Amino acid sequence: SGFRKMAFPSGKVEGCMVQVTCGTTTLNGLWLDDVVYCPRHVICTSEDMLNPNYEDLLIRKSNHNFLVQAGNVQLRVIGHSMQNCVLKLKVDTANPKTPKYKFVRIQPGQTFSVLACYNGSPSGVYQCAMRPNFTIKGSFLNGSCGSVGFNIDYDCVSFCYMHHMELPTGVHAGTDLEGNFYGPFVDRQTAQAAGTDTTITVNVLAWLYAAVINGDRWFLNRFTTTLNDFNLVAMKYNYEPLTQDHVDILGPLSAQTGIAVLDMCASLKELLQNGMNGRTILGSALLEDEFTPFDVVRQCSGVTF
Amino acid sequence: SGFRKMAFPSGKVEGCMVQVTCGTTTLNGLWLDDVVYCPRHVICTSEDMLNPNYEDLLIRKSNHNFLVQAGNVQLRVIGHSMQNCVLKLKVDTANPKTPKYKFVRIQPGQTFSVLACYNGSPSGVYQCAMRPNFTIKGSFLNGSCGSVGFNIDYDCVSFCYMHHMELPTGVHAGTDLEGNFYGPFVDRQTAQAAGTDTTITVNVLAWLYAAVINGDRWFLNRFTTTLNDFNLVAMKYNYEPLTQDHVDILGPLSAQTGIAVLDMCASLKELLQNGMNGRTILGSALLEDEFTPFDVVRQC
Ligand SMILES: */C=C/C(=O)O[C@H](C(=O)NCc1cccc(OC)c1OC)c1ccc([N+](=O)[O-])cc1
Ligand SMILES: [Cl-]
Repeated sequence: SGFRKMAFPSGKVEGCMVQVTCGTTTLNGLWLDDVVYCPRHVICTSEDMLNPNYEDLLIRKSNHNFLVQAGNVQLRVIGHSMQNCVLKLKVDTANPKTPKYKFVRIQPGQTFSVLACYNGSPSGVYQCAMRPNFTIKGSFLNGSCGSVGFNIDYDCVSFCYMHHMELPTGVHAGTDLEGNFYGPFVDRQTAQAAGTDTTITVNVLAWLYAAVINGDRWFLNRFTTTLNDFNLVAMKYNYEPLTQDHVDILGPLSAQTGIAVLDMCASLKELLQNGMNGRTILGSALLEDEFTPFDVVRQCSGVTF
Repeated sequence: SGFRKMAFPSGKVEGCMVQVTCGTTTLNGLWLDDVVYCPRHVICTSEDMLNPNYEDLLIRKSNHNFLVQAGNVQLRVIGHSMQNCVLKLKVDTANPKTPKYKFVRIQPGQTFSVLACYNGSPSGVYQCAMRPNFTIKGSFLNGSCGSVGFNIDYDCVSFCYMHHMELPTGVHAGTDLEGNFYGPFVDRQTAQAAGTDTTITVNVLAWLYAAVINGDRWFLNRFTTTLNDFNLVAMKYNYEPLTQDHVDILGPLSAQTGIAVLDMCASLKELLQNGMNGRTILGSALLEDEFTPFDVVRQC
C-alpha cells in the first residue's frame, strides 16, 4: 500500500533529449527519427524576443547556424521549418533510441510527467497537471526551455507538452508538440499573467477515493447530495463544476469502495465548509488535485511499462 | 522558479530490472554485469515465512530452480549465493545496459528515487527519504519486492535500497544492496513494529532556506536560540535532535540567504507554536522534511 506523486519511468524520453544552440541561445530539443523539435524562440536574441518576426528571423538562417549535440556527438542539420511555435530541424541521422510515440493535446485537469533537462542532459522527473488556467506548477531554472511532458500507455510514449517560458508569478507555459500554446500565451517578452486558477474537483474526489482505499476514512459521513446542490458549493470555493461525465469516470472507484460520487461529494462539501479540523488525508493538510481517476486506479492496481 | 519533489531520471535503472521466479514466487531482480540481486525470501513458501532457515532452504536449490527473465529473454543461472538478506544469482550474459554504479548504505534523513516494478516491468518513479525509524513511506503493491532506490550523481548510479516488505503500519522496510536491513527488521513474518517516526529537523531547515531563496520571508522573526534550547522545544513536537553536524551542513545555505542557522531555528520554533495561519510555504500547508540540504542546493 501507500500513495505517492508518481511519474512515468523516463527512460524512453531520456534517449531523445539533445542540446540545440543558435548563436548565443542554448536549450533542449527532442530527437525523434530524423527530426529535432524545440521552441522557435531559440532563433531570438534580446533584441528579437521584444517583438519577433519569426518567418523573417528564420529565413536568415544557415542550417549550419543550428548546433545539435546528442550527448558528446555532433548532429548535422540538413533542414529547418516551423509548425506554429515549434522549430523542426531535419538531421542526417535517425535516433536509434526512437521509441514508439505520438503527439497528443491534453485537457486541463489531465496529468503528465516532465523530464527537466539542462543542455540536453536530463536532470529530474516530476508529475504535473495542466491547470484550468493552462499553466503548470513546475520546477524550472534557466535553460530548461524545450523540456517535455509525456504519458506512457503500454510501450507508446504520448508527448503532450514542451516548456517555452516562465510567467512572472513562478508558474510555466508551453505548447503541444505541434507548437500550439496551452492557454492565452505568446512566445514574446511582453506583460503576460496567469488567469485566476481553480481546483480540479474530479481530481480531489479521485484523491479522497485513494485515501479511503489506503484506510484514511475519517471524512466519510452518512449523507448524499445532488450535482446542482454540490456545484453551488463548488462555484463558491473556486472549484471547477462537476459534470455527469466526471461522475461516470469515478464509477469504478465508487464500486470498489462503496462510496457513491455524490456520497463522497457530501464529504468534500463538509471539508470545504468546516475545514479538516487539524487532521490530514494521505499526510496532506491541503486537498490535492493533481491525481486523475486513472492515476488512482493505475497506482492502486499495479499497471507497468 | 518553482520547487517540486523531483526524482532522478529512471532510465539507467530501467535497463537493469528483471523478473526472478522460484517455485510459485515471482518478484523483481537487479541485473548488474553478470549478477542478479533480489530478496532471499524469493526461496520461501507461505509456511516458511515465520521461522525460515535460509541456509537450509538454499542448499536444497539448484541453479535451474531460478527462472530469470529480462524482457522476453530467459537468462541462464550458472551460480547462486546468499549475502546477508540478498540472493546473488550468477548468469551467463553480462547486462549490456549496466551503467556506472556503486552500492551505498544511507543514513536516516537521506533522500532517493524509487523505481516501482512488477514482474520486472517498471511502473513508476517517486522520491522519498529514509525515516529516522529506518522505514520509508513508499507506494508498493504485492510483487513490488526487489524494487530499488537510488541516487544519480553525474552518470554514476548509487544503489542504496532494495524493497523486502510492508510493516503492519503500511510503511516499507528493506536492505542496502549488500543485503543488510535498515533498522531492526528481519525477513520473517514475526511481530515487528517501527520505532516512533520523527520529523527530519535538518531537512525542514533546508526547505525553509529554500523558501527564503524563492523569495518567501513571512515566517522569519528577530529572535535567535541556543542549540540546546532549540532541541528542548523541537523534541516536544517529535522533531529529531539537531546536531553540530546538521548546523555545519546548513553553513552554505546560511551564507547564501544571510540568515544564521540558529536564527532559522528560532523561525521553526515559532512555526511549531503558531502553525501557518492559513498560509503555505512553497505550496505546502505542512513543514516538508523529505528535501536534504544537498537537494535544496541542487534544485535552487
Ligand atoms: C513483495 C511484497 C510482498 O507481498 O511482501 C510481503 C508483504 O509485505 N506482505 C503484505 C502485507 C503485510 C501486512 C499488511 C498488509 O496489508 C495492509 C500487506 O499487504 C500489502 C512480505 C514479504 C516477506 C516477508 N518476510 O518474510 O519478511 C513478509 C511479508
Ligand atoms: Cl513527482
